[PDB]
Amino acid sequence: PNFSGNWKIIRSENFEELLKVLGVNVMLRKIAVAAASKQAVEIKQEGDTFYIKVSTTVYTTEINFKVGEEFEEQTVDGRPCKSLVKWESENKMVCEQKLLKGEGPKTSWTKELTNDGELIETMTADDVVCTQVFVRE
Ligand SMILES: *C/C=C(C)/C=C/C=C(C)/C=C/C1=C(C)CCCC1(C)C
Repeated sequence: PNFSGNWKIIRSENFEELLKVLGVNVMLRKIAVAAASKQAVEIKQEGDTFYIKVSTTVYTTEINFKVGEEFEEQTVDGRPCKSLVKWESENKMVCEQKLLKGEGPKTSWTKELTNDGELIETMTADDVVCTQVFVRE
């Protein structure tokens, strides 16, 4: 597949429940939910190497990885982690994260290209899954 593109969010579900698992207090969860509704994802894919820029109104982050090679990033709530991305099918990748220090909930994310041209990203903390849907600009 080709994940490359400038993606804009059209749907964001269960994001508050995810942040609750992660210990975020109520008012910051609501503010974070409003932020998530302005999420944009810019992807440059070259083979199995990915350059991804995730951004809101006031913040932007870069995630660069090669499939199958360990790398460092942060959980959704900012804790540093070790990450490894594997394919699960032609069009979907899965990333498992392990905290660098301390412990916390089990976190992971997935990214998938649908046949309808949608990008579906999920983020998981233990039992709770946030699902986010994007379309190309
Ligand atoms: C392949 C796509 C990935 C790994 C995207 C992950 C998305 C995030 C880490 C999103 C984070 C946030 C917002 C969209 C808004 C509020 C602040 C965050 C960190 C919860």
